[PDB]
Amino acid sequence: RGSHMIVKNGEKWMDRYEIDSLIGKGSFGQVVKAYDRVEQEWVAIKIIKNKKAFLNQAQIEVRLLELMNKHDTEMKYYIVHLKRHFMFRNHLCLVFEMLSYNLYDLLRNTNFRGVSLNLTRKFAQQMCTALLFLATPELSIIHCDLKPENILLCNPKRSAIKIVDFGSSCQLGQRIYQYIQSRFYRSPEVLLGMPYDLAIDMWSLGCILVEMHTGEPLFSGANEVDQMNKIVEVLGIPPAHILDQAPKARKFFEKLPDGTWNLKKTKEYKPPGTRKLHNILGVETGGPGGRRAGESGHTVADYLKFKDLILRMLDYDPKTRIQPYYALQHSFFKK
Ligand SMILES: CCCCc1nc2ccc(-c3cc(N)nc(N)c3)nc2n1CCCC
Ligand SMILES: [Cl-]
Repeated sequence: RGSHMIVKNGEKWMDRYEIDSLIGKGSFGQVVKAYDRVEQEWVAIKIIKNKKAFLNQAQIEVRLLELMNKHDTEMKYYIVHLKRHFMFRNHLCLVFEMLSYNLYDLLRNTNFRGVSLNLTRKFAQQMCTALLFLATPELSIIHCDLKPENILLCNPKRSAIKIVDFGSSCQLGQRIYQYIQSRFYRSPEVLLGMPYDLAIDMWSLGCILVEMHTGEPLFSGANEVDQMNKIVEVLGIPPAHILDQAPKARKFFEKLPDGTWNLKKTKEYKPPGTRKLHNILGVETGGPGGRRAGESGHTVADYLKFKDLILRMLDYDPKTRIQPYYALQHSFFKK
């Protein structure tokens, strides 16, 4: 009775999996920790709800994960490994390798004061390599839900990360879901109802990397109008050539007699472009809240390279927004 599978700690499925506990829940269903007796290892089992819409998303996730696993690059190891899938008690079950804390858990463990720029750079370098993998023409996968929660440590005392959850994903040119991206990480082009490509994931990554170092969301909107207003505080009014083509431009902006755009009033924001990323990152003032003052690996030069890469990932124009190959060549990553 209901969407969920009933799970009692202690049960053993198909005399292969011993169920230990429920790690977590989500929109899609349940994740349980279990021991795979034939592979001799812990696995995370994603149990999809018995409902057409969740079954359908999971069936795309299986196809995209099996497509990615076919590739013979080392870059594929930045994406969670789907061991197996099977039907059991009327639920699609996806058997994953067992990973560790998500990046949101990391932030919580720092009490939301942020991780070091040194660890930020290691996460950024791996995420740019994962996005470069996804942009493989034969893949051309848009994750569509990048957020700190969907990026997991492989092991709790190492820097190595992987991306999870391709439930909302599509391939270049597809339009499947009415709304896409988690609101804090949602690109201007999705807010504006414009066509979206792999650049929307680069937008999400920019936002994620700032949060990981400051401890707080860059753009914490409570609704789409609040989201776009918080973006404008930092980045200014979007270019006219974008707003002139945007189906939902008039949800956030008004075009003036001159042909200049500015913000609609809502019916309490800093003037456009005056909440500088330079001051959010504390480039010249000791990093976020001054907390990194003196500390090694937190110099003005380091911060300027970080700021400059983030602003290339947060370009309003998805045609000119930095692409994964060029992001990897950035001075921020030089040894
Ligand atoms: C030790 C604590 C558990 C670590 C872990 N290993 C995981 C492996 C895969 C997935 C996962 C994969 C996909 N494609 N979609 C979702 N939604 C979750 N999730 C994992 N998790 C997180 C637990 C889920 C709350
Ligand atoms: Cl709204």
